[PDB]
Amino acid sequence: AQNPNCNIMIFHPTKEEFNDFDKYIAYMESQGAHRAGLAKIIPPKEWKARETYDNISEILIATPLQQVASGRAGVFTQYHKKKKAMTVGEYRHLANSKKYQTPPHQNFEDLERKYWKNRIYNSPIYGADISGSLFDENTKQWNLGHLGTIQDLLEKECGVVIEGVNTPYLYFGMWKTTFAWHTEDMDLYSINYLHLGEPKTWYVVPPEHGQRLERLARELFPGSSRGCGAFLRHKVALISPTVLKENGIPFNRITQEAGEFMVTFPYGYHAGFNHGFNCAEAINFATPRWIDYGKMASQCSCGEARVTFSMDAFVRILQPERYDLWKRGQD
Ligand SMILES: O=C(O)CNC(=O)C(=O)O
Ligand SMILES: [Mg+2]
Ligand code: NI
Ligand SMILES: [Zn+2]
Repeated sequence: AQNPNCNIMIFHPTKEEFNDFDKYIAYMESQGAHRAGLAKIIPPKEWKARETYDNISEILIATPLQQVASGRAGVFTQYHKKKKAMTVGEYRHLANSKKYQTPPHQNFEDLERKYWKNRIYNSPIYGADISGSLFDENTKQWNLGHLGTIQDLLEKECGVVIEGVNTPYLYFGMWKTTFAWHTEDMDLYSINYLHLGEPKTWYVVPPEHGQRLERLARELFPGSSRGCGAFLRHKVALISPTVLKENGIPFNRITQEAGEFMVTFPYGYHAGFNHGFNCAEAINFATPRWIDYGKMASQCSCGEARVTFSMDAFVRILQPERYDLWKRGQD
């Protein structure tokens, strides 16, 4: 069995190997990458996402989210307070302001310490889930807006024909902006490219141990657990590495830098935070190996998780028994 300790693997594809996306995902899996839940892909030196970023301040963040925490430093939830629209230029200036900027620090480890110590005492503002792409249309390799769609994968594998589309999203982060512990919708893969700016630290639980994390989460958030049998779908709960280690939950950590891709694998729980102003792009995708995870994915039916249009068909086809209840939670 490859990668039995479920370590995060880092890949350095050549330009030739970067041509065929699906093939390279399958390659990484042949080496056991998926067992970690997360992999890093460093593009060949000859590749570029786009020529420059010199013109990104005009993008609009229609609904910036202030991430307000409740709990204790290592175990907290966050809610998103909607703020008034702002441009990327406005947001970048805010990120760099004394109130929100990254503190002095020695190295990534010191900064991680400061994050876990102090996150809860601040409410950073996140520009998340903005439909769009910053890849140049002429970038042919690993262009997140030119991937094969999840609908087409399900059609190819299963023969059914469904509505729905699959487009990328932009994320504009600042110091302490936080992504809570989650898997993807329908336990899909995700791919994330850090276009520019400061790093993003990731934590991940191996898919084969995801239920260990869920059990701890039920213990740590007992009211939330009573409200919903899949409340990590709400994407609001944080648990620190110290707490995970105290409770024997297997995990790994890695820091993604600008110019790097990360892939999350089906049912790989992940969480993390941004080091300072940055911009990432991400999208869900599927492979044949996903289909079995899609069929088994938990679902939130309490109404909190509310998701895209395109998830309807996935539930309807892969989880017909669950469809009626889940759709009530959508409606
Ligand atoms: O970048 C972020 O804030 C969150 N991204 C993801 O959870 C992902 O790419 O799957
Ligand atoms: Mg612009
Ligand atoms: Ni994710
Ligand atoms: Zn729920």
